[PDB]
Amino acid sequence: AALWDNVECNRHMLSRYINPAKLTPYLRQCKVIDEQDEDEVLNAPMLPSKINRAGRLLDILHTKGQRGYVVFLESLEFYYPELYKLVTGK
Repeated sequence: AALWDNVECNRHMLSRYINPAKLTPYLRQCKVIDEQDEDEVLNAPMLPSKINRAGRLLDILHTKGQRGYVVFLESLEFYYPELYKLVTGK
């Protein structure tokens, strides 16, 4: 609830700048989302606005407990270093 605050207060940058497809293979491999979660994220319409493109992914991760939080953070550390620093305040 408070741990997730780090993601939620940065949800705007995360929702725009994450390309979900880059993250899902690692998230799935770590078992924090499944094939169907990935489907929902990958099959979502490609809109003119990218502002909410990773919105669905975040909302799914929000339901995945501290494991989800920690694995998501490492996925940012791997793939989106500036976003990782944003979330962790470093």
